[PDB]
Amino acid sequence: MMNEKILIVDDQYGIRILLNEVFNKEGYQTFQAANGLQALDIVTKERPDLVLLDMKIPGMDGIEILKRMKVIDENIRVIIMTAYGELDMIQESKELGALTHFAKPFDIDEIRDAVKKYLPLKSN
Repeated sequence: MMNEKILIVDDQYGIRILLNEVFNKEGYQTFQAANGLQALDIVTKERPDLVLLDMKIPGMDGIEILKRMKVIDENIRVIIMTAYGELDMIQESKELGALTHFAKPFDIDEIRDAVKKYLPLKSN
């Protein structure tokens, strides 16, 4: 057994696995969602130590989801992902108490730093 979990929501395009195989390589329990609520439940279900969700979402942007999510509790930790075009939102996410903000073009290696910086990860 291990000690690490992570959740992925939207932005799924073969990247979720990339980081998956990473956390999975350790035996960590990771899950995926296709919305906020679904992530809210899957959040506690897998009670991960980190969650990755992308704002850009079909049918009710995450602007609110991520909002209500954090507004719900200040202990919720989730990462946002979107091109550096809606800095406006990305900004708020900061004052919202978000972990950070990544741009479409992102590297896992980089995410391994924040994760390895926030969580007891072991990335090269």
